[PDB]
Amino acid sequence: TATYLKSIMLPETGPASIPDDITERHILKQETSSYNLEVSESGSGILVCFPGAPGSRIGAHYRWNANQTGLEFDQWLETSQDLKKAFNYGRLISRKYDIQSSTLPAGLYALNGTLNAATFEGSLSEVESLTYNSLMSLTTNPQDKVNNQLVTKGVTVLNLPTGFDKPYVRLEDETPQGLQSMNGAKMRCTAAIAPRRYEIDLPSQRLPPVPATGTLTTLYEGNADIVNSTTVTGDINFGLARQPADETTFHFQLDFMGLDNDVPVVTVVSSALATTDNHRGVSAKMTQSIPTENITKPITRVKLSYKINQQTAIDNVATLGTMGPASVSFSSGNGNVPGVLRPITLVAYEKMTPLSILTVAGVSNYELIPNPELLKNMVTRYGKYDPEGLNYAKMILSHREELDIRTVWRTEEYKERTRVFN
Amino acid sequence: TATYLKSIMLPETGPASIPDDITERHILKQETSSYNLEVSESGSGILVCFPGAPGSRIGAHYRWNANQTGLEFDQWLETSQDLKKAFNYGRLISRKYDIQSSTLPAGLYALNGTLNAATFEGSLSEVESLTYNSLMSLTTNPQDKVNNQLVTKGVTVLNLPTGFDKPYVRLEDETPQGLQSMNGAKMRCTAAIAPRRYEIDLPSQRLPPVPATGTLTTLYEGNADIVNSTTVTGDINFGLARQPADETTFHFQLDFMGLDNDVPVVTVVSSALATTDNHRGVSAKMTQSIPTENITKPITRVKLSYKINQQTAIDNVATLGTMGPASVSFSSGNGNVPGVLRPITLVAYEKMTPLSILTVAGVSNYELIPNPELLKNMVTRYGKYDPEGLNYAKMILSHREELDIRTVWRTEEYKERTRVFN
Amino acid sequence: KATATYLKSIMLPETGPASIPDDITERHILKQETSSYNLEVSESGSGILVCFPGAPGSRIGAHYRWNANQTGLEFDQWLETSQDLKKAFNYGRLISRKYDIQSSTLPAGLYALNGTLNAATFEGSLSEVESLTYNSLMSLTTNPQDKVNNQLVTKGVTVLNLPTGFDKPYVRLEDETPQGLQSMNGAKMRCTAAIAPRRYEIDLPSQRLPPVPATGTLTTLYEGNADIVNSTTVTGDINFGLARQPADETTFHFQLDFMGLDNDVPVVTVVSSALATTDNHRGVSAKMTQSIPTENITKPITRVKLSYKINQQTAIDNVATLGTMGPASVSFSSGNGNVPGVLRPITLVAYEKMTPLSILTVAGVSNYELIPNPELLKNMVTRYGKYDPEGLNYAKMILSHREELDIRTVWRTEEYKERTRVFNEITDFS
Amino acid sequence: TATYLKSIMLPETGPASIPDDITERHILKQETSSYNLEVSESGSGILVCFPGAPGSRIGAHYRWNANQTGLEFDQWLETSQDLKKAFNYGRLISRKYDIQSSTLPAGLYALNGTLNAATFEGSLSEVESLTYNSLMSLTTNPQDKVNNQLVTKGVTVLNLPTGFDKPYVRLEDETPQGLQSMNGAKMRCTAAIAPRRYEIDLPSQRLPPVPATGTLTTLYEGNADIVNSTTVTGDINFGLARQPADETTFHFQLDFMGLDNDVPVVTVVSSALATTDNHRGVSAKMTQSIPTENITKPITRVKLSYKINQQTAIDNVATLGTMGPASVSFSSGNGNVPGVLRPITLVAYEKMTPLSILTVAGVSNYELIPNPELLKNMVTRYGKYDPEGLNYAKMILSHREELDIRTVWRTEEYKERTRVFNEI
Repeated sequence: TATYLKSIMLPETGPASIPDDITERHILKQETSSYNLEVSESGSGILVCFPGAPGSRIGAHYRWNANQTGLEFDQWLETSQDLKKAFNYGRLISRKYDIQSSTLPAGLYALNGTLNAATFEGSLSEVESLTYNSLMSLTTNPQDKVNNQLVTKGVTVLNLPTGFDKPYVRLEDETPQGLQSMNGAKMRCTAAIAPRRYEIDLPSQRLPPVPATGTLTTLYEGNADIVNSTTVTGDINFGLARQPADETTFHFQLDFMGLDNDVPVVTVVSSALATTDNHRGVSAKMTQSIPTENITKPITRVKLSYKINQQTAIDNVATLGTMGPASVSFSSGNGNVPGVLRPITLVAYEKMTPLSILTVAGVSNYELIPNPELLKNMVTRYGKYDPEGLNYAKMILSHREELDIRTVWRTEEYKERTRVFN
Repeated sequence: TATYLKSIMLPETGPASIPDDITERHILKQETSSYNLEVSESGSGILVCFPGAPGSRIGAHYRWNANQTGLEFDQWLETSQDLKKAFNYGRLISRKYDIQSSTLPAGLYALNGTLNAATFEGSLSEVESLTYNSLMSLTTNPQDKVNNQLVTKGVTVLNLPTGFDKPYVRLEDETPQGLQSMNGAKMRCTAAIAPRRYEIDLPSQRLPPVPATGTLTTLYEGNADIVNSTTVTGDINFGLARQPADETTFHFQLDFMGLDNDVPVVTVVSSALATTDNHRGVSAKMTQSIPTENITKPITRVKLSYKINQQTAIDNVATLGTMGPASVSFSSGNGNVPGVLRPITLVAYEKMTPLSILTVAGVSNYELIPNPELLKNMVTRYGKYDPEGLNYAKMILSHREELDIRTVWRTEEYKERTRVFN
Repeated sequence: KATATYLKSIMLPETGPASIPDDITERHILKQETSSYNLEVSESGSGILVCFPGAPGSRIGAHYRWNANQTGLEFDQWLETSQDLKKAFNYGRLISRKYDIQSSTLPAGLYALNGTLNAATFEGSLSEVESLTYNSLMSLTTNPQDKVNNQLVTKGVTVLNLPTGFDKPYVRLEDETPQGLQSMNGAKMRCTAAIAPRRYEIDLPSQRLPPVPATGTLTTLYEGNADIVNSTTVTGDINFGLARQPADETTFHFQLDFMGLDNDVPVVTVVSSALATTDNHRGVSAKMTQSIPTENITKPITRVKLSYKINQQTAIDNVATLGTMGPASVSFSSGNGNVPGVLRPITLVAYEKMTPLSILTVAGVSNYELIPNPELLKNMVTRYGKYDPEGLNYAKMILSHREELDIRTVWRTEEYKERTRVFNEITDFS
Repeated sequence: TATYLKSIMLPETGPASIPDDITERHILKQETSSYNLEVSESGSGILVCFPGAPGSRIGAHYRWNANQTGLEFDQWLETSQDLKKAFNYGRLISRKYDIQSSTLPAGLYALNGTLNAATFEGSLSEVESLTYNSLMSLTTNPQDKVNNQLVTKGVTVLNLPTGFDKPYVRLEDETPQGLQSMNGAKMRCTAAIAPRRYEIDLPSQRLPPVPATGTLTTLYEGNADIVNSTTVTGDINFGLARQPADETTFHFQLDFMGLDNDVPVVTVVSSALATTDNHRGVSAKMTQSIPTENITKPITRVKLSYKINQQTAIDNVATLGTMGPASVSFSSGNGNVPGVLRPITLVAYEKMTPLSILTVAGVSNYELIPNPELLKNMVTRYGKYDPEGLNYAKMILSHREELDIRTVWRTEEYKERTRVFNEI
């Protein structure tokens, strides 16, 4: 008994079936991650942990440039194997990170570098400043924060479950295909189980005047965050004042960006054509679908903008909404599943010794469902019937202030404070 | 212990956390709502209650016209605070309404009025007639109806949970927008979790003829309820019979109306064009996205139309369904979340004294999740760990008939039968 | 008690004044000034009473009434004292205040009248209220001692004033100064209130000005919420550089009109002009050096709208980016608005659905310690306080224990009337 | 009782409400800072502290260039949370910094660095020489200095109050704005309570001749310090000696700088067309308003310059004061509030190995008044009513010298010498 709470508290002692009502025929599997990140020239950076995200991507790694004016995206933090090549559905029992430098000092003093870590029950886009200083100002729970820990003593980022009846989620696997496919066109059973919808929702005023032809004047830019395949559904209707002398195109842009620099991860264009016939209602439909492989890095910003090609019609005010709401939306995968996009843990290091080694070390315990190619050889069973295992975890989570269990640790307060679940 | 049932029966005794499986870090907040409703000169009107809606709108009010020929929308019933300005996610614990008049104007001797209240497991597009005598047939459950109740004694509308593992729902809040937006564009993380889709499915026969140019003849009209943002998908495709002599437009309409009058709440237009080339493959696509702020009143009817702009094209039958099924879909928000749009509680008052006042006092109990601005200055924790208490609140929901645990009460029998729950 | 004389003036402001026993010790004059209003309820049967509890002065509140169809409000009148203080005095603090709002129609039969009354104390400035609505003002505070909802309009509500701070300064009262016989006809200098101002800055960004639709059509630049209640000075400038030198002389009006919270006709507007010419087309500064007397502030100001317009039909494509000759902003500082009590905190009393043509009575009372003007300074003796050492210290523990003692800024007038007798009103016989 | 002096003495033990006369409903909130400053190649620098500033900017950091001829602004130091976004008014209760190195870079096996510190009472622009060993000659109070302290042991800076009835200060936050705002404009409720005003007072003699057209001659250069929103008022009025053959503009600058390097932090402009009619009464109005996001780094200098745009106008002497005193004033925020702009505490470091880390750890305590959105959900209340409260705190400040209560400590002395104050 109580072999599921022990797997939450100690995620490296192996997986265990979530003893809840969503009982399927699954596979218990533990997957690890091992990185040796080379500290950049400014010795500073931030690594975003998604501790409850069921999948292969468990984190991202950004690093400050020399002047610490901006960040650069180093790489994702995946697991050992890409789970979608042998599994179609998956959950997450447990996860644990060990962010800790591996540079043993010879002398009696430590090398220079510290760690701030905060569990922010929001999303990456909702953070206003990503900086080692302004991380304590993301929560107020004393169990979600750790400040000024030596980088050679390390922080353990536990994952405390956010809900207990989470659904098995598609892993973006690939379907069989024929031999007459194009060359590299594939098809995926992507994630769509509880989407996260956004909507730019422009008002019914005139379009801003563009300074020149083909200059891409901005219409809106906000903070929406995206991790996997999205569908863009909307339209941008507008009526011109006077019928155009020539015919104008009205290019619309909608590019997506990251939190580090203004080079668009994905851009998605729609076009119109203002003609003498339809000069009173023109519509540019956004019906584009964005696969999950074009998202090379996390997305935290969108920007909608437009440009016109005709030299004239630069004074053709073109009021919006002449055929309806004039709104553009997009929906994304499993954004609104507890664990994806929310919550997140931020671990930031400052002034680590230039060209030294930070070693992240992750452990995940999944509940997976093999793909048909693997059912031939893998036996799939049910949960092991723990009747009390979830009440015990609910009791542990409800008293996390007296017992001082926490999402983020000091790795030595952790290594010492959890040997009672053995 | 047994403190979650107390918050169901006595929504005024404050909120208690749901002991179900979804365990988050939340905020227990109570909201009140108090309205003094002017009664029209007819005296009749009708209230709509959404006793399970987790949002910030808890009902609507319609007032019959001078001779009960039609209704008119009065206003939305909502809570005191606008939850979507300080919170992101939320789910409802319990709610309670209290109706009465019990007061009359300066010099008057006659106080007359009666109440019919019945809980309906439909969605208010399902109701056929909202008249005072009608809505006693909306259910055949004994403990869901109250008829011929004196307006001075009033009805208390309770809320019984239709399910327990409800998900937290995005409250349609604005996202942090950068500069360079145009003037008033704004993006909201709308609701997507468990939507409600309506397929139109026009049959692939001849398009009915227009009597004249630009007169908007009907293609379909029906009942479908929408309260939050929605996205419209599909396309009407059709091939002309011979060939267009000159270019025609085929302007499609798709208006949305409420139950009171026939002025559309919001209209989404899509305009095709039949040229000589595509004269057998004309297609009018629907991609519009309706923000949840264009829904001013409860939408209950949908009507699709079309019209042409050329005289020569009254003939040229223009058969549907050449390129595909020629259908039109639209999905909305949390339509299929149990609590939104289901169930409804109708409360009909009948011939109150003209120019008298009806009193609606509601108290909701939510479990909210703050927004990043509020996370820094507010502690968010887990539930109180009632191990039982869900079973204790589910035994009552099953023995409700031998316990007479009602959804609609007479205020005087409620105010004394529920004192057993401390 | 020998002590508890100052506290007795806060809890029972009807029983006359009592000098504030703080460190601001001047030779002053104790005065009690009363307010009385019988308000004619309008056909909407609804309205709002914006109280100003800690406001030292004559104006102690405002009365707004909803229009017929309950869409927007209308400004009835200022709620002030019976006699004008600034005629006889020069300086003043406020010791305590109390408002009593009540329906004086009082039905004859067995059923009460249809009128209900909401009241909440908001630690804001009447521009920080997103919406004034009978339902909307029950979530303005979580403090249970600042909220009363669903009070029957005949039983009434009491709005007690609790001091926020104790070393408040003596503020000038906008008395007008002596003048020679050569003034034109209506000029008058006033010693206006300027001690601890509240400042706003509109802060335009340094980029292209929005395009104007036509000539003289007043394009909007900014509109937000900034409450002003007395005299103010506008200080700023707007500068811009034209794309290319103009074909003619463009004027570029700027409007900056202040607006109340009820209708969009400006309470006061003030215009500046910058004539862009051939030579100085690269920098065109519109100086904003304005001073609005409190005599122009007719009703409470809650919103602002900065707008502009050009007069040449040409030059309508001269994009005119801002910020050339510096930050390109405009500012206006108003009176003594950061003095605690002025503009914050305020109390809102909403009456909803009363009988039209019924009567709503309002009976204020305000104890001041004032300083006479020279005219009656030759007849009144001004002296120091009463020397109660523990007077302030006794009131400090009352405010700190106001939860367990249940000391409220908003009452039901039957729990106020019955719960304020421990503060002596009982005449212990000799 | 005695629970407020404990907060002044040991700020790390949490905030406590001030027992003074300013009694308003408020929120007690403790905010931390954490900084790892990078020592440059000169191994030197200076770390300014604003121990009593109720805002969010609690200090700047400077470095000395290679040959120590001048400084360079590195960065502001500031609380983790941006207070203005969730609060309108605030008062500071306590604030303690903490400075050390205690660690070493890659290829180093010996650490070295010494550390001067002194509690000034001017305003960061009244100091004349700001070198490592000159800031010892800025005070004579033994309780306000520490000399040649090893950087590995550390200097603690403590905030002893200067006054007790400080008002709640506006935190410069946003106001609600409706639609129709142009693109990115924004109105803020800035600080104005107790301003600080300078005036440049030019004499009514002739303007100094300009060398060439458009060459920016200098009229005044001096030391004034600004940290927030500033209004400029005044005018320069002059009369040309004779008829101007061609109209001149007379560009007047008045730009502001920091102490690091003479690049303008904020520059302003005013022009005065001298035409043939008003050549007896030309005047250049100055009516600008400088918001607080333009003050990117501390300002400690102003320069008022001018220039002409015509060739013939280099003669025609243009004497000042023809229509009045001809001065240019500017009043800034709430400079004269005790705690803002004074007292300053400077901590200088030198002889440190380049690329080593200088750790700063601040912890502040505030009384804050939540903004309307946060006000709807959090409850505000009054002080905790300690009647004596201040007399105990006021007693220690008077017995400062015999009890040795310092603003600038050395850490090992601070850690143990102040354990006395652990009692509730």
